[PDB]
Amino acid sequence: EVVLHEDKKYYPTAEEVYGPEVETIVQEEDTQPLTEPIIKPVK
Amino acid sequence: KAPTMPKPQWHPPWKLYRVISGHLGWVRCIAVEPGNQWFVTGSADRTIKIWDLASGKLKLSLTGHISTVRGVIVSTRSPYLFSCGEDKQVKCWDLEYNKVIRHYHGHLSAVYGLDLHPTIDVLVTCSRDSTARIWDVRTKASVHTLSGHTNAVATVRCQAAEPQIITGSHDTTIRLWDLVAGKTRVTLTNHKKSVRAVVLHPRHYTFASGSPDNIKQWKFPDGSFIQNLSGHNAIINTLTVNSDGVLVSGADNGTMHLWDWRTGYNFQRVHAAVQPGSLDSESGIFACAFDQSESRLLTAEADKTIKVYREDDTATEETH
Amino acid sequence: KGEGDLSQLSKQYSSRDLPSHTKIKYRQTTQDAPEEVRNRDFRRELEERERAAAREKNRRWDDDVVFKNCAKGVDDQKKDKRFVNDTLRSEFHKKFMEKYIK
Amino acid sequence: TRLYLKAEQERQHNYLKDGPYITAEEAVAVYTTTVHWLESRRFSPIPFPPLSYKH
Repeated sequence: EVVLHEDKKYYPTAEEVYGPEVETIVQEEDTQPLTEPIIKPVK
Repeated sequence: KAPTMPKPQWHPPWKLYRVISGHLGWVRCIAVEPGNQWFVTGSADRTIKIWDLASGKLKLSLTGHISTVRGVIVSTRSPYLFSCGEDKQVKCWDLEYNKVIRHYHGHLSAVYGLDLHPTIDVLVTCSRDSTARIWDVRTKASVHTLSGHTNAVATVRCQAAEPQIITGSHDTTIRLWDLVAGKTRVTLTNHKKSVRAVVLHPRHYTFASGSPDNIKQWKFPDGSFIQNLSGHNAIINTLTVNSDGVLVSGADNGTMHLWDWRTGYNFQRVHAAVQPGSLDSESGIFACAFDQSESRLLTAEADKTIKVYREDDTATEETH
Repeated sequence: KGEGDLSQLSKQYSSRDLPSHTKIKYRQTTQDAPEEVRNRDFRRELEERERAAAREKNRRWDDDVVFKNCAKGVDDQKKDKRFVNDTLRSEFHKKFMEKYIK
Repeated sequence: TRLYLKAEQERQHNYLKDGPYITAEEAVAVYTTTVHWLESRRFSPIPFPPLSYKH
C-alpha cells in the first residue's frame, strides 16, 4: 500500500485535531439567497 | 494570605463546542444581533457574512469591500448594520435589502474600528492616520474630526453617560473625548506598548483597556487608575466583558485569558489549536464577543475560523 | 469661527454629497426593536432553538487481462468535505489547477 | 505559472520521498505483457543508426 499523490493526506483531520466532542462545520456555500432579506419587513 | 486573596467569586470554566470554518482570509471582527438570532463577521476575504447563531450555518455572504473588513457592528435602534475596512470605506449595509445605502467618506487612510452611540444616531470611527470621526447618520456628514492623537487609533467605544468617547491608540495612550465640543477631556498616558482594546462594563462604571504590558482598568469620570491586571503578556487584541463580571482578553498569539472583573483573578488561561491547514504559529485572536444571552463566547481568529465556546456545568475547578 | 472647507470655506458642492436617504428607518415593532429586548430571556430561547436545530440532521470474458481486479475504488470511499486552509493544498485549488491547465 | 510550477515541484518532490507510485508486481506485469506482445509480433528492435546509414 502506497499513497497516490492526488489525495495525499497532508494534515490531521479536524475531528482528530479538535476531539470528537466539539463540532466542526465547513460552511463554504450559503443558504438564503441575496434576494431574501434578513429583517423581512411588515408586508 | 494575599490582599484580596479570598474574595473572587467562582466562575465556571468555558469549553469549545464548535468551530466555524468558512472564510478564505483572516476572520477579523465579530458582531452579533440585538435580537440574538444571528451574528455577523468581516474578513480579509473582503466579504461580510452572517451566520445562524443556533445551528452555525451560513445565512448569506454579502460583499462590496475593495479590501479587508476591519470592523462590523449591527445597530440596535435601526434595522441596518455598519461596516468599515482598510479600503478607506465605511458603509451602511441595509438589512431589509442586503445592500449598501449610505457609504460614508472622508478618512484619509485605512479605517480600523467603529462604534455606535447607543442612544442618539451618530457613529464614531477610528482610522490609521491619526483621527477619529463623528459621522452623522442620515446626513453622512462628519460632525467632528477628533484630531488629538499622534499615531494610529486602534479602537473606539462610546456610551451614553459622560465621558462619551474613548479612543485607545497606537501611540501608547488612551484619551477621553467630549462628543459635543470635540476637544479631549482627559488623556491617559500609561501602557509602554500600545493600547488596542478598551471595553465598558455595562453595569456600573469602570472601563478597562488592553495592551501588551499590563492590561489595566479605569473609572469613568476624570479617569482613575482602579487596578492593573496580571501578566497576560502577548500583544493583545480584544477585551470583552460579561454582565456577571467575567472578562476575556484575546491576544495575537492564540492565548486567551479569562478573568473576573471583581478581583482581577486570572481564571482559565485557555489556548486553542489551529484547524488542519494552518501552521502552528498562526493562532491569534482578532475578535471576541459574548452572546446577548452571554452563554456563548465566540472568537474570530487568525486561523480563518470562528470558535464558539460555552460554560461548563461542574463545581470542582475551585479557586486557589 | 472659520472651520474647514466643508463648512463655509468652499462652494464645491460635490456629488456623492447630495441629500440621499435623508430619513432613517427605525426598527419597528415586529422586529427586535429595543423595547422587545428590554425583557427577553435570550438563554432558554437560544437553548430550545439549538435543541430544535440539532435534531434536524438525523467471468469467462476477461480472464486474460492482467489486473483482474483493483478490488477498491478510492480504497475506502469518497466523502470528505474537509478543509485544509494551506491554499496550495486545498482541494479547491486542486480542482482549479486540474481544470484549467493541461 | 507560479502556481503550476510550485505545485509541480511539490509533486516532483513527493515522487522521491514517497517512493515510486507503481508497485514492483504492478510494473513487472506491464513489462512481461509487453515482451509477450512484442515476441508474438516478432518485432525486430531498432538498431542504433550507423554513420553510413542509407536513408
